[PDB]
Amino acid sequence: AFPSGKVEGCMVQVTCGTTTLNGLWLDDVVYCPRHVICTSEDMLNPNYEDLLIRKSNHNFLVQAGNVQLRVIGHSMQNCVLKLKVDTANPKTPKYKFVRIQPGQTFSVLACYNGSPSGVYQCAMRPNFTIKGSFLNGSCGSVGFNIDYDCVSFCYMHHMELPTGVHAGTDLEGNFYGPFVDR
Repeated sequence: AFPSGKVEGCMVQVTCGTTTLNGLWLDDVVYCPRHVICTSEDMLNPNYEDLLIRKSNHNFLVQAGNVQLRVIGHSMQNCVLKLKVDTANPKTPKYKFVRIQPGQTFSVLACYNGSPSGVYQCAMRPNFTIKGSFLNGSCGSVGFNIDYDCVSFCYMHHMELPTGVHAGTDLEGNFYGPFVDR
């Protein structure tokens, strides 16, 4: 329901090896789910600390349309990866990070490979999941609310559960509910 223009100008494509998903570009940092550094066999019992050390900056390919962002640093904050790039996003809006509760509504900008596809109003169920096919294949899409001119990011999609529901974190990397990225 919220207009998505301010958020569209922050969405990017993040690729590591064969994995490609959405990232959020604010200032000179790109936020994305940390399981992007995982391969197929990694996602069963991943050592995220060992994988972080194994990857170099040039293992990360970040694209904002045709502009290519050069990764000059990468750190991990809970379950989100933070990629420092060599350029600040000139379209960075006024923003803050907030943590919400189930039952509260927010708008989700569903993207695929960095391209905005739709915006939808939804809410987490009491078990901290979201039911909706609109998000299938949208790893890294973010949820948000607009407080006048400020964009409050409150959600990042991380994974689809076997039961067709979706799990995610806040922008500090803390999962909503008891879920784990393994």
